[PDB]
Amino acid sequence: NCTFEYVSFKNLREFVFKNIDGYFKIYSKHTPINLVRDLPQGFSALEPLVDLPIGINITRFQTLLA
Amino acid sequence: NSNNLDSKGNYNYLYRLFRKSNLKPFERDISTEIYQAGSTPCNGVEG
Amino acid sequence: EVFNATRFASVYAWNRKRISNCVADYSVLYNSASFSTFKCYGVSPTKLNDLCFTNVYADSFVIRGDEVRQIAPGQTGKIADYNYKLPDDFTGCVIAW
Amino acid sequence: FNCYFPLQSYGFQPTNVGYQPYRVVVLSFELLHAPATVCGPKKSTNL
Amino acid sequence: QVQLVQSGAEVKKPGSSVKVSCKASGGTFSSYAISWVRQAPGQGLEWMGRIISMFGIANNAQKFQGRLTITADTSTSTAYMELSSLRSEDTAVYYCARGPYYYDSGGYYLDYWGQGT
Amino acid sequence: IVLTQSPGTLSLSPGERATLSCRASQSVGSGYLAWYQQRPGQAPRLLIYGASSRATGIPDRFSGSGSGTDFTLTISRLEPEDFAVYYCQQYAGSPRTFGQGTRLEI
Ligand SMILES: *[C@@H]1O[C@H](CO)[C@@H](O)[C@H](O)[C@H]1NC(C)=O
Repeated sequence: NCTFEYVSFKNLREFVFKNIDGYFKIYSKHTPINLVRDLPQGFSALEPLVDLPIGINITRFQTLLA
Repeated sequence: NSNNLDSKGNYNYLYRLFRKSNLKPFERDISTEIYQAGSTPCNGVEG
Repeated sequence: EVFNATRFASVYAWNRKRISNCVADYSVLYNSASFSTFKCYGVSPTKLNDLCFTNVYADSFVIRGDEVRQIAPGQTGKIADYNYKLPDDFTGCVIAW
Repeated sequence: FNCYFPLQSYGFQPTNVGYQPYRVVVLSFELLHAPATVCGPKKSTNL
Repeated sequence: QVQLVQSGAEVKKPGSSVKVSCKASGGTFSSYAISWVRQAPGQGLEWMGRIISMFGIANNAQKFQGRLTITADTSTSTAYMELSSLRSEDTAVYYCARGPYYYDSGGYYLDYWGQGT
Repeated sequence: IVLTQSPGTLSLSPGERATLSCRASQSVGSGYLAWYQQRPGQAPRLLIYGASSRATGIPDRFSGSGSGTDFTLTISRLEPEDFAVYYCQQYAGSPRTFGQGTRLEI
């Protein structure tokens, strides 16, 4: 029931969170932007960070803000 | 069935096991291969 | 590090340590002879280094010599069952020193 | 015959020899649809 | 039930050959891994050999290797020993051994011993 | 290999809980040692086999234990007929080897 604790507007942070075949994947990208209103007309490629075995029937997600 | 001609306890039948890792088809193998399977000591009375 | 810890917990309070994301040399465990009993049924110790599973839970505790004899499969007695049970069914090497 | 506190104690002493303590660790081995987090190493061979 | 008859005590000149019997009466002979032993007066007993009756093959203990020949005669249900190059120190009482070593059955060491030569 | 016993002779009157230990110099397996009992002017008789694997046909009073480098044979309830000489015996690899012997006296 628990697993490996993994230690590790002027800028835009992009994340793609997908769970595939029980393998949980983190994609991150940091880019500087000046258009604070809406998404810029830019191309960003998301690359893997780490892989993790959660593997459940995820149906909801909460963002957490300070 | 062999209950008629055998099964008295009858221990006559012997089957070879760990002596050979694998084995080619249709050869008869009678080699004793004294104590082989996998170990650091060899060739004696080993437990 | 687990074995060389100064104090182990009592047999009733068996510490459950989850094992993941680490390399285990089962073959070195078998070849090393400081470990007094390395009884094995499930998998051949030479191939053990090769074979790898996802989830391992390891149990640590201390008992008497007689109870080390008593904690054996297919045997009936006092300590074996009463306070910390090892099920008949599990696939898991029993290592005692 | 009333109560009998269940947590009786092992007595360990170096003169005690049938009562000599031996240390046992139990490993449980199981796999369920996850990366093999336990592994066996393989050395580098010179290229 | 099982017993191995002892002979009348023997004295031999050094360098000769001695034959010691080992009788089996009763039970299912040729299944057990028959062995061999002896004990010097005032000294502990020492093992010499092992004979697999079915394949009639034997091995010799290091200290006595090259001097002891062990064979098993299935027809007479007996175990035989041949010792050559006898010296002065070799004199002692000699015993015979049996007990079953099967394969993965455990119980490699067992009694089934007799009385002597 | 040397099978170190406890002790060469123990001069004990009947009834003690006697640990007749045997300590092989190198680890000999925890189901791999055996003890033999020789009656006076006789041939030894097996009492415990495979270190802890209780020999069939034998009463519980004799019981072998231990593992690793230190092994133990236990006498739980000494009886008058238990005075005798006992020999341990290597059961792992290599030729059968016997200890220098322990004579149990009254
Ligand atoms: C997680 O699983 C273990 C397995 O037995 C269980 O003991 C524990 O109670 C579970 N977690 C919670 C919060 O109940």
